[PDB]
Amino acid sequence: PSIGLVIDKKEKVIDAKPLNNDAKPILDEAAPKDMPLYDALSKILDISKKNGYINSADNIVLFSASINKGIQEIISTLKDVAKDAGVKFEIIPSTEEDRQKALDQNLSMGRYAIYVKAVEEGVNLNLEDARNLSVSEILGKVNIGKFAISD
Amino acid sequence: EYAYIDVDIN
Repeated sequence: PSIGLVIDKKEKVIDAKPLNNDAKPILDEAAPKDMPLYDALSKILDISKKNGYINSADNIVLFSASINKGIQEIISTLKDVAKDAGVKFEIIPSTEEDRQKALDQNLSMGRYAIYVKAVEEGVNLNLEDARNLSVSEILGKVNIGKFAISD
Repeated sequence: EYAYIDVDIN
């Protein structure tokens, strides 16, 4: 499941959309609208664990974010959400330019960034795999030491 | 408005 949230400057969720059909039931039970970003994502992860999407094997969540040191506050919230839930995380900063390219092909900002990155490093990742492979699977395929890493 | 956040699970 892929979910897109819109937040205001105080990190209140003002809009929420399922980026695929199997995100709809999780959004309905989570009801993230008007909630704090931390609360919204924490319940989304809680529901995901209940429904079976998050488990000991696939224990990685992929976040991506774009503005319009503010993003650092957002990034800290995303780290807290994952650590407090006991799941590993990858956070991929994005841009409005890339978000629109992702929307145009019905991909999340995170999967789009990862799909583009794999192509540039010569990894065999077709469009269907980029959209449907599990988070832990696509990260194992793309993160092979062929591009720069930093913290 | 201020920021967009996507989350991918499974």
